[PDB]
Amino acid sequence: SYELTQPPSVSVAPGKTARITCGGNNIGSKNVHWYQQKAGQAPVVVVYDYTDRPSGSPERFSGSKSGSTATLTISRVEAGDEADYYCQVWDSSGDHVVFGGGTKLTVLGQPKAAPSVTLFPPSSEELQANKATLVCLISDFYPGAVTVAWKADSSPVKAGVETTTPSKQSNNKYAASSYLSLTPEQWKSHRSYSCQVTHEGSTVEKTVAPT
Amino acid sequence: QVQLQESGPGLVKPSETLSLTCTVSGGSISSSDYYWGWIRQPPGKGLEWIGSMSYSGRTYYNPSLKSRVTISVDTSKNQFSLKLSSVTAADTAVYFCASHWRYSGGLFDYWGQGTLVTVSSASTKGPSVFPLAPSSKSTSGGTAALGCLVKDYFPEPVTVSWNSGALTSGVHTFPAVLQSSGLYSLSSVVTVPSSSLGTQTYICNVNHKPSNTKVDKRVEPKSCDKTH
Repeated sequence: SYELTQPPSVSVAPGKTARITCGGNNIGSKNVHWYQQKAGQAPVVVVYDYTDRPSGSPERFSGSKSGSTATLTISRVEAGDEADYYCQVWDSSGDHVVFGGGTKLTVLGQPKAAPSVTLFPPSSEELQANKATLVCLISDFYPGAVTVAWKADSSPVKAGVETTTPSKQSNNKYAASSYLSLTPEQWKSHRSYSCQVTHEGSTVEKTVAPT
Repeated sequence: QVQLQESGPGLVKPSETLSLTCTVSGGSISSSDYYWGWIRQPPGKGLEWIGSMSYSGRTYYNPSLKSRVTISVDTSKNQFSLKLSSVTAADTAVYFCASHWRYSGGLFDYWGQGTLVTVSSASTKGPSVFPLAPSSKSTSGGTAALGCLVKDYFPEPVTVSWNSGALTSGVHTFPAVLQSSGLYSLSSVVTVPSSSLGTQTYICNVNHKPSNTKVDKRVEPKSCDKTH
């Protein structure tokens, strides 16, 4: 039913102010709370949007509201503020709880790096075994947050896809991987397939064909 | 003030029924001021609320889940529970319990730590590994790319050496995806001298202790791009 829209990733230089947005149909008329969550932990609420009295949050955290976009503003941002932030509401349509999809806030602590992409088609071995996997390797990137779209009959494929979440590598950048699970004939049909890696409003694309 | 801890089974066989329990202290389950909630989070994805129950009787549900979820409280033990039925690979997730503070439209102010629940057969399965051959494309000049695909195994973990540890320069071994079927896949890459591709040998050494298998896999260039 009711949806909340959050940017998947957001990066700030330290000391700068981070703005994290949460879009819902007149979200402005409802209580809007925020949760911080660091890796391997439970969420902590960081914006108690108390009805009829001031908010609760640590210093420099503040939830703002406007028509159909709530905002979580963190000023003079600090490394330890790096986390996934989730907004949460009550859709009393309805009678249920709604979260946004979460946002990795990255506090920039090293130079930005685009992804080094590498697509591998199914191996002849795997094909002979009556299977087929496409393998998209993504490496040497910072901040660690990509989104991956597969398609290329240019039509969005989804449905076959599994994607890892980024991880620190040897050289302190991030690495991630995606897979498009096919069957040999599915691979055979379409002329092409593409793995397209979005990274901070940029896009590195690669394509393969059963040549 | 409120503290919560979940108890669960770790692994649950497909089609069957997940049952968790939560223990509370620092408030009574019976407070009119609280609801009691279950929230799950599949690895590296987002938070999904499951349901919330009041002592009074009211119970709120995730619409796409109402069908299969059951929630219960026990004032005597100051506990509450969840049951998720006809459980599938897509139910593998960390399950949190939280106190559901009834005011300001509802928020979860106090959380358990997680409990991971994997839904999969208890069975154990070693991996099929295939070569990720180097291409004319897998080269950015001098540096070529090549690797091994380690497909469909269970459970974690897997260890991937190259040649036999004899090659460790320029090797990133990726984390594994759990993929709706119950199985894991991972890849490991290695950058090499493209000039000597046709004279060398590059071998994956994949070990999956939970099955005592250990696969060597030689990755030769694409035969039709051979250099003679």
